[PDB]
Amino acid sequence: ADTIVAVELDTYPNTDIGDPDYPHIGIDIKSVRSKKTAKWNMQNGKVGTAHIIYNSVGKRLSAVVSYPNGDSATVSYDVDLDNVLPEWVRVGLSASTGLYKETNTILSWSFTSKLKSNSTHETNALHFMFNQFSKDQKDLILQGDATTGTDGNLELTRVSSNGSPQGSSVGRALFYAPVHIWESSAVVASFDATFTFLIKSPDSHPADGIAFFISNIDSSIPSGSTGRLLGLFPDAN
Ligand SMILES: CO[C@H]1O[C@H](CO)[C@@H](O)[C@H](O)[C@@H]1O[C@H]1O[C@H](CO)[C@@H](O)[C@H](O)[C@@H]1O
Ligand SMILES: [Ca+2]
Ligand SMILES: [Mn+2]
Repeated sequence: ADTIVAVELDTYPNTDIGDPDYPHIGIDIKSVRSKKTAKWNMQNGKVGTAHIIYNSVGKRLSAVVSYPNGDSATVSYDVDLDNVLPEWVRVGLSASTGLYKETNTILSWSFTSKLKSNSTHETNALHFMFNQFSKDQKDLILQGDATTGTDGNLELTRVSSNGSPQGSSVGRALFYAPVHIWESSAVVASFDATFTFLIKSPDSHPADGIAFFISNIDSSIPSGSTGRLLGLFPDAN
């Protein structure tokens, strides 16, 4: 299977697989069953911002998700990602819907990874920023139902022409270039990601969420990973 590290914005409590009984943000290390969660107020129809931060010094993967009214949720988890991820990864966004649904609209996404080795600024770095997506976004690998639009957005999961999100959808977007996420001689290996998103649902209980994830370079949507598996995992183990 793929190796996945993810920050999930999980809109739908699947309490049978260890979700807390509320929408939550979570840090997922090789399992959809978050190692750490925090209660999250998803604001229907509002634009949220997720920030994900990690560095190999503090070895603490942190995320905050906020809305313009100042509400936010944060989760941090101490983890040495050297021992979790392969040296080379791809980074992406993933989302799903299920029996319940929501738009999983990404309005922007940025990412920075740096490897700072030994001495003065001999550093490798990758940064990308999308504040507008184009219909044919050649530097994104779109998987599943994910599309980019003339509207400038990345719709991770299916949305009708009429703007209605569809159930049973899963989609991801990975940045085209592999990322050298850590390296043995790197004194600091850090990454940061930010994305903004608009989750809107007619459903009184939207589902299923959006994740920022880091995976092996050849990561693909696992079979049967709509709904609670967020397009990240082949099962709920
Ligand atoms: C009730 O459980 C389903 O829906 C929730 C909310 O969307 C998901 O978290 C959960 O994984 C289940 O989704 C599966 O079943 C749905 C139909 O019941 C289907 O639409 C989904 O694609 C998924 O297979
Ligand atoms: Ca869930
Ligand atoms: Mn969860």
